[PDB]
Amino acid sequence: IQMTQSPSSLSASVGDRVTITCRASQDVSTAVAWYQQKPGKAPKLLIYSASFLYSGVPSRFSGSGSGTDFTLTISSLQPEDFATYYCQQAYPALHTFGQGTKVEIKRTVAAPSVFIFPPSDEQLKSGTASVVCLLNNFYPREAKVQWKVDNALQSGNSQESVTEQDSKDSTYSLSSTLTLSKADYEKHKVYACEVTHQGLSSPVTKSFNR
Amino acid sequence: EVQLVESGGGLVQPGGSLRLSCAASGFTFSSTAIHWVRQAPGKGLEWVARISPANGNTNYADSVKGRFTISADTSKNTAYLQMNSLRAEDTAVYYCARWIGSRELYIMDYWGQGTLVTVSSASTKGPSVFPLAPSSGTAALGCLVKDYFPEPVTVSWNSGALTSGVHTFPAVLQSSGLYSLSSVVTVPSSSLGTQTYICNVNHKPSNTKVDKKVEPKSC
Amino acid sequence: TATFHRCAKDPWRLPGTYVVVLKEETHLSQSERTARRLQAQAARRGYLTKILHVFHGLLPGFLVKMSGDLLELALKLPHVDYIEEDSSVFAQ
Amino acid sequence: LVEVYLLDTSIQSDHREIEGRVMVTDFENVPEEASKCDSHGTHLAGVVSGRDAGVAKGASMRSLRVLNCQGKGTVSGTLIGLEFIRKSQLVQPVGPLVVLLPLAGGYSRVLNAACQRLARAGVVLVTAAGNFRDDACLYSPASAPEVITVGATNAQDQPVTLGTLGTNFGRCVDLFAPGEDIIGASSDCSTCFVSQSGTSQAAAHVAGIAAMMLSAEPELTLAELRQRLIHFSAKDVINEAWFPEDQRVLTPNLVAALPPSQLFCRTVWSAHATAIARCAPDEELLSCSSFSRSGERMEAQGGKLVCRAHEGVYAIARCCLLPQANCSVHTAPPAEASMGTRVHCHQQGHVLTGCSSHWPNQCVGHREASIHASCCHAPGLECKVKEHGIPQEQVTVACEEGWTLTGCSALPGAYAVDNTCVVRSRAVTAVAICCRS
Repeated sequence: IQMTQSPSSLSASVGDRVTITCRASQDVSTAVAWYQQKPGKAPKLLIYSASFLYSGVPSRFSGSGSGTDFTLTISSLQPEDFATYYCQQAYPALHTFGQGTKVEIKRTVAAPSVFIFPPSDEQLKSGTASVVCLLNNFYPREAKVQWKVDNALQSGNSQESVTEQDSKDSTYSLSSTLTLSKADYEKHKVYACEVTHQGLSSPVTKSFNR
Repeated sequence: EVQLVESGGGLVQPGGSLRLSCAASGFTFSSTAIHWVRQAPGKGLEWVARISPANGNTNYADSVKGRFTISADTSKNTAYLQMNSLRAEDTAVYYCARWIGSRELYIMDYWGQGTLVTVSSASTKGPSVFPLAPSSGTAALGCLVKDYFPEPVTVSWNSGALTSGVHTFPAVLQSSGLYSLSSVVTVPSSSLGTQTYICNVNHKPSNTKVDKKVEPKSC
Repeated sequence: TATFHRCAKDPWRLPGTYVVVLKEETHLSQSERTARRLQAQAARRGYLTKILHVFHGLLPGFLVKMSGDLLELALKLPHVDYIEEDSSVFAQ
Repeated sequence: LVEVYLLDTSIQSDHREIEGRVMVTDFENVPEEASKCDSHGTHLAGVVSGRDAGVAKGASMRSLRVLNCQGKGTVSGTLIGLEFIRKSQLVQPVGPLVVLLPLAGGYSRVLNAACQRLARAGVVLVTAAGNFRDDACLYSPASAPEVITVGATNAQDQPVTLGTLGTNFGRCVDLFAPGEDIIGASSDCSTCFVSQSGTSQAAAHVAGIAAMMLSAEPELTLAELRQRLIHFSAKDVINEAWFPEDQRVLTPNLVAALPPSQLFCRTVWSAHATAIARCAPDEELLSCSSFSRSGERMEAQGGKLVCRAHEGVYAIARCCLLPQANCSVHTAPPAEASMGTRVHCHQQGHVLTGCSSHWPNQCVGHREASIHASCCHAPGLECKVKEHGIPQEQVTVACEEGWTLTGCSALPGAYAVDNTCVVRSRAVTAVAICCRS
């Protein structure tokens, strides 16, 4: 049973007419619903039976829906409207949810501040290495980070972590951790971090030596 | 005055069993349908199973078929989820929600707060703080709260004195079955030396407070 | 030997309509004779009669829309086991 | 494979929960009066063959309109309706047949007749007991005996209290099934659901369990399906208080549940001088008892034994499904001796299933009374005797988990409550015969 939401993330500003597409796994009549979940909170019902506006849900909220293709419309977007939106296939037997849509705030499009940090002595003494490659305050959330060791790509050894959209400056940050043994660490010189962003003329690389 | 109180959740080992509770208040219990919707941390919403208390009628998710079982105590106005043969993937926030009472059956008007279910072969471990020194306009420095179980941990800088530029990244689960997070603050390259920076890690389960300073190196 | 039957619950009764049940072995050929006979005998008393349905396969007999004044005449007909006065049934 | 005939209101055939499951037949016979016309029927069809909420989720259905838009029909309508089924059963003969009558009228001689004639053709008839909080025996097809009559129970397995009324009861109610606030297919929309109450809902539930059973074993008899529907029903869940003291004994304390897939017995009460309590055509009478509110014989009738009792008394028959059985009743008249009146199953391999007194393998009654014994032979039939005495009102003796009560009795009225023998008065020794495979 596959229910698809489009887009997976849309960024807009207060007052804009926001729209979210929804494709049901089959002709599901009007057996659709829309839910809004804020980070750390339980989901909240908005629309049901494809066009029915649930009690107390602001009139901004609209629901359209044929049989397969459906659409949530947030007319005149608001600050409290900035949240994650779920589609629901409330059809008998085949019940699913969509992947979710993050209604994002569009800002100014700013470049990150990359910071490479080598592993500490107390950590390398226990036989473990952690290559840190920071990124501070950027837009969009979209960024591709590569780990070049003597001009060579790395697979299945780096884990990333993104901060949840700032309230103040309203920008993102990233903390990629390339972890490997001390034995595989004592056989290389350059540990480059090729960071690619839209607000970058040339893909800025941050390097250090053992 | 309509509420679905969620209880029973916690930590359990793989292959183990767990029972959860959904306390229904402020509405005719038998009359409605109650669903369970779980949600893995970084992931979306997944409906696991439903019940119709008077009929006793149920339906489950193919994902959870044969392992989980819904029961309802109409006398005690509570819905239960018996989660046997637990896997690792079953780690989620479990919500119970009531049916709007009309139209399509899966329309959930009221949702519970959620009960956390963590399932892994791991024992409570404290983290080990490691510094991230500058020089290997503006030059940042931070800590590394590495290898710990379960969750959470609070990372305050100088006992609640520094709120600006503090980007305490979410905890990330490693191939070991332990968490690793990052916490950093942007500082001017001129101030590197004149001012002291110490992160206060607060892992409440192991009852450990590891405080580490960040000073630069040579190479 | 021929008995009249009606619903115990008076507001549920629908008089003027009767199911005429004939004895077990009575076959269709005779049910039609008996209905004609009823219709004919009833015509002589100046009463109008309308045979709604002729039963077979499940029961031997017929459904007749006729005056309640004709029941004396009707039970006296041949093959008649019993006559029940049509009543109301309800959704539960 | 199992077709479930439904005689009700019209149905919203389209409804996505019962789509392609239900077939709408060209039969309509409703007395003179739009979505509300499909309402009751659709919800029941949903209860039976529903995709999400249905009991027998896959089951194929066929609907006949006998009720109008206010759910009002006619005895004639229903009659002609059942006849349509009998006529269709002769044209393209369908597999296992379940006939759902989620309706109630007053007592009908012709309808119970129609129902029996149709049931004898091996058709499983499931009907609502009625929502009048009355003895079901005064309603049709409720009063009918070959029809499985169903009372409705709430969320706490207690009897449904519908407004100022509620579920019907009595010796005509075969068993109880949930019938309060049931979620099923709603005609409000193609994908809508709703909570409805009443004995129809209860009947439809059982109609589903019956359909389920025949999907698994198409060769099951009505008597076989009944016995199993009884055996696997939840026992003593209902607080008998909700019923009149008069109707409590007669009312079965059963709450319908799915039988997973052996000897089965059932208590058969009679109507209040001679009273007769009869077994199904393929059932054997293994015992007979009687009871008075104040203060019995096993005779043959048309090549089949019957429990006969002598204000009034209830003949209490014990009807059992005993494969390949040669049963006989031996009677010894009063001896007037101080030892008592005795009779035994003089033959070998012929066990005593039950005793009957009216005025090892042996019945002992009072000197002045004639004594009847039930002597049966079946492949490997063990029959224990359990006794219980106390120095009163009611003493109880019960068969061990693996033994079926064949015969309840009082040592010189008395009756069998499931696998428990009860004796009633104002040392009191109760005698139960327990039989096995």
